[PDB]
Amino acid sequence: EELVDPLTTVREHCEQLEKCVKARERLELCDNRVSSRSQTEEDCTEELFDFLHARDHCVAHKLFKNLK
Amino acid sequence: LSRFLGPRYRELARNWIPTAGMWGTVGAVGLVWATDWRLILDWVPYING
Amino acid sequence: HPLFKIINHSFIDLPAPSNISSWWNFGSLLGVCLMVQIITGLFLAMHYTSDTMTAFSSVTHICRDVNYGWLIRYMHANGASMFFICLFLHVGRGLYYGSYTFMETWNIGVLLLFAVMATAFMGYVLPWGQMSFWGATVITNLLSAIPYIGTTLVEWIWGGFSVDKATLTRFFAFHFILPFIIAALAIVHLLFLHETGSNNPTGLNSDADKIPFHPYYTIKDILGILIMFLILMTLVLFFPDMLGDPDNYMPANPLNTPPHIKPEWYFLFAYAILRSIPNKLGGVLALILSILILALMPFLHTSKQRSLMFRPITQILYWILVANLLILTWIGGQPVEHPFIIIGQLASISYFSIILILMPISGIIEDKMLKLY
Amino acid sequence: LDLIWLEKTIPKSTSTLHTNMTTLTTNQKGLIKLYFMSFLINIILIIILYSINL
Amino acid sequence: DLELHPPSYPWSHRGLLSSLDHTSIRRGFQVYKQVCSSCHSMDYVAYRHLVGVCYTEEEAKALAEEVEVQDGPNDDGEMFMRPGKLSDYFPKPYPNPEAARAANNGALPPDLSYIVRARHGGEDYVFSLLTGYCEPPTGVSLREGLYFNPYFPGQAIGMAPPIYTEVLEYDDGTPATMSQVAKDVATFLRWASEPEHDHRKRMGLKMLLMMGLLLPLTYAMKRHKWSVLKSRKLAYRPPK
Amino acid sequence: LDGFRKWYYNAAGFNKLGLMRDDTLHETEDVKEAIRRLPEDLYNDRMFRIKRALDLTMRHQILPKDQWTKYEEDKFYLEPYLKEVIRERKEREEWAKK
Amino acid sequence: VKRFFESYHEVPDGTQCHRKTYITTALGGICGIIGSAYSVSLNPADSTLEAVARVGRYTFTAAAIGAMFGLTTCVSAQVREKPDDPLNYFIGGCAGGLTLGARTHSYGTAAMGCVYMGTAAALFKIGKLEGWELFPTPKV
Amino acid sequence: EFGNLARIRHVISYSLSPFEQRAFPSYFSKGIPNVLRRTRERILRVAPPFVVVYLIYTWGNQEFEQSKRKNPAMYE
Amino acid sequence: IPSRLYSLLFRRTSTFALTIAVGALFFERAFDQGADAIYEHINEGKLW
Ligand SMILES: CCCCCCCCCCCCCCCCCC(=O)OC[C@H](COP(=O)(O)OCCN)OC(=O)CCCCCCCCCCCCCCCCC
Ligand code: HEC
Ligand code: HEM
Ligand code: HEM
Repeated sequence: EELVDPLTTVREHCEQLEKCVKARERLELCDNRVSSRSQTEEDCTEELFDFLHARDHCVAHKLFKNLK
Repeated sequence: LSRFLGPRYRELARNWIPTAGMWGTVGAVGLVWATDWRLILDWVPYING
Repeated sequence: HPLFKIINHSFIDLPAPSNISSWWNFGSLLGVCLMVQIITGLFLAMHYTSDTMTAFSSVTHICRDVNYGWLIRYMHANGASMFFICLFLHVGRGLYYGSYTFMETWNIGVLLLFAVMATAFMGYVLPWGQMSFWGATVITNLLSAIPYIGTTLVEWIWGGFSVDKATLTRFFAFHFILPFIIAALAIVHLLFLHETGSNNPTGLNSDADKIPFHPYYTIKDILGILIMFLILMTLVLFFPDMLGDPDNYMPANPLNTPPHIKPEWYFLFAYAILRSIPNKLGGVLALILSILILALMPFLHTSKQRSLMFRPITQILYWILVANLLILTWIGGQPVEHPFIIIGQLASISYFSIILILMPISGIIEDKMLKLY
Repeated sequence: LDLIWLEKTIPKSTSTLHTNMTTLTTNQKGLIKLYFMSFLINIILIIILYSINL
Repeated sequence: DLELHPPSYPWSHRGLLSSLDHTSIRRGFQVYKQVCSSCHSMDYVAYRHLVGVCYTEEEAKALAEEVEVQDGPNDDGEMFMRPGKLSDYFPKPYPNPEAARAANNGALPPDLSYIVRARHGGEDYVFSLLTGYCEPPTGVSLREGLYFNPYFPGQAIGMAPPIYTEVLEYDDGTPATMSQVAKDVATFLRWASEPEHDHRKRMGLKMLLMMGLLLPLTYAMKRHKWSVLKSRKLAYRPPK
Repeated sequence: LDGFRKWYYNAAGFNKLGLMRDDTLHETEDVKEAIRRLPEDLYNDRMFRIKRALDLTMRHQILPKDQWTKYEEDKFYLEPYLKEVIRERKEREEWAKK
Repeated sequence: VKRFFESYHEVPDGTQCHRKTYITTALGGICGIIGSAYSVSLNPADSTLEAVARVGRYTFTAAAIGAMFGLTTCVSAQVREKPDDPLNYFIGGCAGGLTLGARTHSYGTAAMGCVYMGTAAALFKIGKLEGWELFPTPKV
Repeated sequence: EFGNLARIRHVISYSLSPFEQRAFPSYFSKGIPNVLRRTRERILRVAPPFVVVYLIYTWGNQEFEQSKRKNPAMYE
Repeated sequence: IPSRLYSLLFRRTSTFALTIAVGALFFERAFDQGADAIYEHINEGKLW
């Protein structure tokens, strides 16, 4: 019986919002870009940091109500 | 300073100059000796060593 | 009675101006803060050990095992911060109201300011955290800038090739001994002020309206002491670490440098200036001048009015000076990268040009407007 | 609240706002030069309104 | 530097007059004892501290007598070991820094006694780091013994995910989800870095109350003794 | 320039305390010599005006607008007496210089 | 020289206040010039200088209302964290109303100004949010 | 000390006993107007330097961020 | 009214001190008790 980590359920519920899906779209393009260009040193951290910043901001808005 | 640009003021200084130099000299000797400044002490004819 | 005579002349009946605002409380607060620091420092000294193996352990033992030892330690740290807040507001009162024309009092003041900054620097070195060790090396290195005798002086102070136990122990001794010299210099400070009496915010001769001090400016100092204690205890009991550096809670690792090294909030303005000047020596000098420019201040007064209550252009220049002092405090915090650097360079240029050039020219213009010049 | 505050705010203020606006717009010298120059200003602004929104 | 800045979480120990949840400190101590003690040290925390926090004297001793400690010199002069005592500090997971370095692939697990105080925005950081082992994105590659934790400086922490859901079972039975475990250990580490958090806040309430009484009054006494002057009505009546 | 000087006179704010311009001068040695040479009535009005301004600054009040000091009305009484002090002062200085 | 003003809208509100305030200040100032011009062309002055002064007064006053509007709205948005909220603008519009009031030395005008101007600015925000079209092309 | 501080003449000075007068006469009655009176005589000299400090601080922050932000065109 | 008080415990300085000291002796009891009630209740369920 998988013990649901409320954090996971809150995480995809927060990824359903709009700033997270826009940053994920840049993340995808960014990662595709890095993937497409076989030899390059352009990482996706900035995009990824922006997506994680927005997502964990709205996660930390409402995470602790589900924790005993 | 207006008052200090004066004729007697200048005379006074000229008369005071020698004494001033003497005082700097005393301090100079002291510095050399006290701090053992060796750049200057090393040239001294006798105390060298 | 020859011991009570002093108090009667000085604390009980001294003729004080009737119209001095709450800013004149601040110096008395500084004296109270000094005692508070000394008292808390004494109760830190009964358990602190100035050994590099045991200094961090002794500080943690104070915070964890001594009864209310965390209270005395954080009272000491936030009282140093309160000391610098009251010191900056005292200096700002002296600059705004033309109190620097009491030249001997002003010079004993800037000597006290230098002594307090040195005491706080060595005290911050004392807990032997990561931040203390890298901070010490940094400023001790500042001395190396000296053109010829720099290296020796640095090594002397360090007491060895690099800061190590040799430093910590002598920094404990010097940090212990300097607040008593500060107390003696404060007696000379109040002494040179007793010979003149205080100034008033209008800047005029207040000899026609003076009142006693016991019932009028004593209860006022008691109220200011109570408000300062309220701010100090809400700094200690509610936001204790808000005025600290988290990296000081790690032990001193000579091998690694905490990346976000920065001087405490009060040294920042100076830090900015130092960083601004490209030349190392230049920075050190400018830094010193930053504090010393104040001493130089009584020779720059070119106005026929003592205070800035009736001087609006110099009021505007004064608040621009407070503004870019706050800017220099912010820049120090910011890391080395565009455009923080340029602001720092300008802010320092504007600071020195407002104090050196703009205020006497503005005072000449203000005297011309009143048909005095 | 009745009478003064609810009559000075909604009913009276709107009375004043306009009254004052008519006073400035209708206080005209009657001289032709002034009036005409205003035609000049207009041509200029309209020239621009077209220009910037080209 | 360029680093993800952990968000603000609605903790309970943040309330101006709010104390730490002590059941969470007990659970986080269990988390440290079963997971974090293998590599991290707690040199300035000893069992006695717990007494009066989340454990009783007898219980604490239970805890103490559940570990082994060296005991100075034998009468023979031969160092020996003894049942842990309420006066014993928490055991070293590595006799010397080198040991830890070696075992932890060159990484020195920092003493988690003051980690929360030593890390900027510690409580958050801790939670974030322990719960921030996300996959490295394209363009970044980490060597062995490294992990892409956005929050960790350099996003390359030697520690591996130290909390897998249901890593340990809470004696209280509260579901041991990774998060419930990270929140408990962040509360505990917080407590560790400031065992007096609760006691202090009490004084704070008291101080405010006192100032709230004394401050207003001192003002009335000052305004009494200053009313005299503040009502002075000067007047110049030259001989004329 | 005259209107801008009146605006600066209002912005300086010593007229709101009932002060004159010469009341606001910093008492240096020359200013105290000029004050000592004042007649008794002018000195008494100056001391009363300074005391009233100090009392108003104590209570953080100003005078009513009808009681302020009109720029046009302000009288530069100490000025005449001051010039002399400066003149005499300079003469003496020059003598010593030479 | 128009790609500029538009920029105000492009970046999300509450962000890059510097630009916002600069742009808003210019628009007000531009209006100031135009307004002074009509004010000088008609109801002329007495001396060239007197009129130059007017122009300045009107220009500055208008530039000010421009700035505070820009500053208040941007800051409110940032502080209130509501990137897109009509109220933010209202706070700003009110601010402009007050400024204007001060420059005219009248509390009452500030009252008139706070509500009317603010309401107007708020409506601008709504307008942008709801994609209201002003001066529309004939599409019948 | 007192007695030798200054020379004034014909300046009468009336006063009242502390217990005879209200402690906070019209404290909020005129206090508010006065505090407001005060703020309007000093706000134009004090506030605009701190306003442009706020603008420079924000600007610096933003500018710094943009400085840090990555230019995609850079890599090509 | 206070008058009765004043004439009895607040007019003679010695008595003034007496009332102060005695009051302070009890105030601590009351303050601590009242204050604790407030703090504990705020954090009820978290203590111990
Ligand atoms: C021309 C004035 C017009 C005023 C119109 C307002 C109405 C006036 C009539 C009604 C009365 C209202 C209330 C009056 C209060 C007191 C009087 C007053 O405010 O006067 C105006 C005041 C003083 O005027 P004055 O000093 O003569 O002007 C010289 C300007 N330098 O001047 C001011 O307050 C102006 C202050 C401007 C300050 C600008 C500072 C800009 C630069 C700041 C830099 C800060 C640091 C930047 C970073 C540096 C490092 C990178
Ligand atoms: C119990 C769930 C915990 C918690 C709360 C933390 N850890 Fe560890 N840790 C380990 C090692 C080798 C390191 C150093 C790695 C490196 O420096 O590259 C760490 C580090 C930490 C930190 C400090 C982070 C920082 O910025 O310095 C923190 C806050 C932290 N950990 C929390 C090793 C281990 C373990 C052995 C595999 C396990 C178990 C834990 N850690 C458990 C925990
Ligand atoms: C003679 C009286 C004093 C004594 C005996 C004393 C003693 C001590 C001791 C033992 C410490 C180390 C404990 C600690 O980490 O807090 C310390 C720290 C410190 N002291 Fe003092 N001190 C005295 C006065 C002062 C004064 C006057 C100042 C202010 C200028 C000051 C500023 C500091 C600071 C800033 C620290 C560092 C606090 C920290 O760890 O954050 N001390 N002092
Ligand atoms: C060590 C910290 C200091 C202490 C304890 C201290 C103490 C005091 C005290 C008690 C007073 C008299 C009360 C008052 O007017 O506020 C005073 C006044 C004064 N101090 Fe200081 N002071 C300190 C720092 C300084 C500094 C650094 C300066 C110089 C910038 C300075 C310059 C003055 C001046 C000029 C006055 C006269 C106030 C006036 O009449 O306007 N003080 N100080």
